[PDB]
Amino acid sequence: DLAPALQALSPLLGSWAGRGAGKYPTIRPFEYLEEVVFAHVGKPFLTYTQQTRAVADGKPLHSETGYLRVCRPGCVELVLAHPSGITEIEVGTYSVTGDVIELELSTRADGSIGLAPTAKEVTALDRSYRIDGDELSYSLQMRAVGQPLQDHLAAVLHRQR
Ligand code: HEM
Repeated sequence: DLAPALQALSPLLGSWAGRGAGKYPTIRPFEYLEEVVFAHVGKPFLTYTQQTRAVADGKPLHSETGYLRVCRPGCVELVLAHPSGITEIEVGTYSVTGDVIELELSTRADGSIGLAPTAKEVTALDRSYRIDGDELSYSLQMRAVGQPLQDHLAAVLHRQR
């Protein structure tokens, strides 16, 4: 059974696939393909995994894995591990407007970043997610490696059968 706390976020459940792009002042721009799965085990959190790969040659780029907790309806904690040696807790809120869910999260809202000894220096991450029917879109802003908070990613995914 779905935990009551997750009712508003039930449209996230399932498999999502699509494409996005990214940039940062210290790197060259890039694009990627993305696969996401949201699932649950009957508690007040979703499980979440992401895999991305290069559009050109399908080489694995970034992945992330963890949990989207509901901290009472309307509140979210996104808890993630990254294979780059970084952990992330983003905190925020969401709203339901018919078939549209808007989630706004940030490490800067009493969240966390952890850096392994060999990780790049990331100090903030902000995420804006929109689920509109069978479309999931997002942007991610990053403060890292001497640069102010600014876009690093954005993508559009579609619900898979
Ligand atoms: C869809 C997800 C993502 C993709 C496809 C992606 C892709 C890239 C690519 C291709 C680069 C440049 C090449 C490289 O350094 O490997 C890069 C750089 C970077 N990314 Fe990401 N990234 C993603 C998510 C993230 C996230 C979530 C973080 C932070 C936790 C992050 C932090 C960085 C940093 C710090 C740089 C290095 C900048 C530098 O050396 O100056 N990325 N990313």
